Amino acid sequence: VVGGEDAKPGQFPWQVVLNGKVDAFCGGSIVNEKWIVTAAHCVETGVKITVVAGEHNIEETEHTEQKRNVIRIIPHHNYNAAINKYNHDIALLELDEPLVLNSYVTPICIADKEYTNIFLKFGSGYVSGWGRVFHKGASALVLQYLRVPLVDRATCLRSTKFTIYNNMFCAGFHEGGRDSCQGDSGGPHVTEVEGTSFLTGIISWGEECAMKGKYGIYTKVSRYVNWIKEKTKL
Amino acid sequence: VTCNIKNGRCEQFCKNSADNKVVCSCTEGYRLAENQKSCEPAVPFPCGRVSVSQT
Ligand SMILES: Cc1cc2nc([C@@H](CNC(=O)c3c(Cl)cc(-n4cnnc4)cc3Cl)c3ccccc3)[nH]c2cc1C
Ligand code: NA
Repeated sequence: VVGGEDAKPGQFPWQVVLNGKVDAFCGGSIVNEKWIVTAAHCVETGVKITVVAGEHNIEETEHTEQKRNVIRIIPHHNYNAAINKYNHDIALLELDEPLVLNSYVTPICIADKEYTNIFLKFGSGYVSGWGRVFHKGASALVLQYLRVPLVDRATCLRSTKFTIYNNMFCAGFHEGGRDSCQGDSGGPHVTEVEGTSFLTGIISWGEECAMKGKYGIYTKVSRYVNWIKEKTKL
Repeated sequence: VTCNIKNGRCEQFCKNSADNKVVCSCTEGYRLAENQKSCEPAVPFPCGRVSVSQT
């Protein structure tokens, strides 16, 4: 996250970090005690992934961290990386042992399709992650967060040479300086509804992070709500 | 009183019902409150809630 602020501990208790050969290569969100939702491009190879819930400062031990191994990866049935690595960019991770829910490890709410789309239409969401804090710069140590406004589709299409399908949305600022970045992919875009946060997007991709005229591209969660509920039911 | 106007005054979800009334509802782990609009926690750690002191 570029142009964000340090989260306080437990401020985004649904946030998880994915660790592999590199740490904090992607983010994720807690669906329930056994399931994480992330981007499909984060987990497209069959590599071992470590999920850490209750994380705050990725280079300090703080007591609240719960580490789990991923036993099953479910990319969306319409995901096809050979065709497009960033279309239907959503996956579910099944954990080896359930998380212990507490004030630092809490799921994100997921509304039905209609309400997930109404919540996105409020026009302002929070994104969070341990991604880069400058374009081509270092990753964050402390979890970062940022409020991002929804960007209209036409402005969004005019900003990039790549295709933006209707299952994606753009968010960010016309002047640049504030955006998600590499390492934040797979993390949550959430909308606060009278003090309860609902998952409205998955952080997906972009080009020059926070460059004036560019925006962050996100997967619309509303399209996948039924599939998430079906696959993650305990 | 309809779900198009201020979400029927429902905190989370609204459904239009008979005689120009609405029925509010909540996501998993919440209970519809006695005031018929608000959503109260029904489990120890309900989704989407910040419970750690932010002070
Ligand atoms: C907001 C945000 C911005 C990001 N920027 C980067 C990358 C630079 N972007 C690319 O390599 C790229 C390109 Cl050029 C084309 C497509 N693409 C093609 N067809 N559809 C989509 C997709 C990508 Cl990710 C980077 C790499 C290294 C350092 C910094 C940034 N990752 C990001 C993730 C986020 C969440
Ligand atoms: Na830590």
